[PDB]
Amino acid sequence: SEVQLVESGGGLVQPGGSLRLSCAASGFNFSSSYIHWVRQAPGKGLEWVASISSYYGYTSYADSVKGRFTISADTSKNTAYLQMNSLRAEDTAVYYCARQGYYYNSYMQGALDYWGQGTLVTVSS
Amino acid sequence: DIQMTQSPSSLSASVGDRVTITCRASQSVSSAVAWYQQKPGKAPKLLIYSASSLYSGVPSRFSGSRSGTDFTLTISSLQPEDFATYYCQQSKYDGLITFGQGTKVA
Amino acid sequence: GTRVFKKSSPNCKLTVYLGKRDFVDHLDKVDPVDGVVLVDPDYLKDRKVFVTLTCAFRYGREDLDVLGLSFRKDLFIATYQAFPPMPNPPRPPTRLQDRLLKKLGQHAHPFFFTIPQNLPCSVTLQPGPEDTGKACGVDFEIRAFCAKSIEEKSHKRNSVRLIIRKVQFAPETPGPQPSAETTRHFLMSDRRSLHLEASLDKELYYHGEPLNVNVHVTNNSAKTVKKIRVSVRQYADICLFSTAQYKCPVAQLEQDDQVSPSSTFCKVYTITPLLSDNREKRGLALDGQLKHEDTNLASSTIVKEGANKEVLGILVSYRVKVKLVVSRGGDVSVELPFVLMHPKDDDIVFEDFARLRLK
Repeated sequence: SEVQLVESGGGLVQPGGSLRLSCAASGFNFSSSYIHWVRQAPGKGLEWVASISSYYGYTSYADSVKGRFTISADTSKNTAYLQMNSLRAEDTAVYYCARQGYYYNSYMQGALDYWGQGTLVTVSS
Repeated sequence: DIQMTQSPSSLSASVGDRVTITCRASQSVSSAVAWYQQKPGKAPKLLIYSASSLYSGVPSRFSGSRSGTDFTLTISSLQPEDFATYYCQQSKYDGLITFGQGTKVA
Repeated sequence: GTRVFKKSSPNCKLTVYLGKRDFVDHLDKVDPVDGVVLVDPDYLKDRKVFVTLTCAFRYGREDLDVLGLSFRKDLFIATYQAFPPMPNPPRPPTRLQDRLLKKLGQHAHPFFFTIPQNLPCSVTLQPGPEDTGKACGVDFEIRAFCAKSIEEKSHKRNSVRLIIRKVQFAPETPGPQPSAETTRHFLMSDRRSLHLEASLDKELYYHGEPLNVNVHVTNNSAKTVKKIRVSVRQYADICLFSTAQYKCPVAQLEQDDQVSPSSTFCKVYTITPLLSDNREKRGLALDGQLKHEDTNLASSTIVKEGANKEVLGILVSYRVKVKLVVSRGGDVSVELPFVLMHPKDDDIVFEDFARLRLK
């Protein structure tokens, strides 16, 4: 078995709208690993967005998205959602779902072992 | 948040050359960095973690080294697989992550 | 900034770090063990750094001999392993373990434990000198040792062993006042009697918290009380392969009041059951070895359920007993049961695991 991290749900929304990004996970228990959403503007370097841990319920967000994004983990469906509100032009990036690795030969600390396929979220009129 | 800087943001070496990329930290980071290699239009793959430890699926040619507050990546021999953009990431805390601007290794 | 406790094996090749030496039980959950074990050379790399937790009943000897000590009875045991790390951990490493893994190199591996709440609280007893008894207790031990397998010959030289205390806490429930009344009739009283009343303000008290006992007395007989007495004597029972009913009066106070016939008197008295007042073996029960002062009187054991407590460690119960020293003819007494319980960025500072003391 392999951890097939996959995400879906992104679409098109004019600024100030809302959308719910979904990240379906498999092959590992959701509780034991963090989940980070990392976005990437077209032709720009990656940028962190937010993170959640199901077991501890400890959420954190980036500064630019401090009160605009909401990240929630639903262990029943083995998925973690990112509900976004008040979208604006700069959020036209592609968004990833990433899971921290815990051990390969050491304790890689925030290495984001597995990345999803990425969902495009266009914000335009 | 922590400000993390990469330099230079553009390079060019031929197949079989040796390449260096430096990422600098504005605050004390306890060797808690990792480098990602992003092929054009793909999910950024992991390259190395803990600033010196290798990872599966990556040839032993990559070898980072922590020389203080700064950080650096080395490539013993450049190959066609190495045409990508490389991202340095700081992970001092648990839930907080930050990436560099990345370097375009043509 | 925050404190961290570490203990090193005599062979310093292996060491253990912990966030707190004492763990609190909330009667429905126990805070987990959040340690990390470090080995600089990986110890030849053909060994696995097991870290075992055991909760075992004791009786007889601490000398490692066989007479009586054969009753080393592991009531719980777990065998978390660190290197290799096994597939996925039981919940993500806590922030304390992360900062520990930051301050240390890649040669540090976390380990996580959880203790079911049915297990006994860490208590030990020392008989009076020499009251025909033996040392006994329920200690929690962490043994981080590096070996090729679990059943390998563990030995002290290369295995670090440290002791954890599982204290108990319960909420200050506003229960009814634990009243305790008695009426004593006398053979020569011609229907007269000595009345007496008592009641604690609260039903549950924390360590070091003073106890307030109500008193009410009205005299109808021709006998005057010379003085009264207050005591908080401890009831400890060794319910496993023994019948020793220790009865040491851990704290007592004397106060001389008098009440003549046809006189009524009510008052309130303050008592403080405290270990450090009498740091003597005295045949009483402790929450930890009395060699160090970070211990107090043993917390009263809640029976709970799950086949009661006969094989699940020793029980301790407290109660305030007051009595009247009437002039000539009686020693009328009272008992008021209750329960006692434990009351409940910057870099890291490495406190040592040595349990400080005065000696």
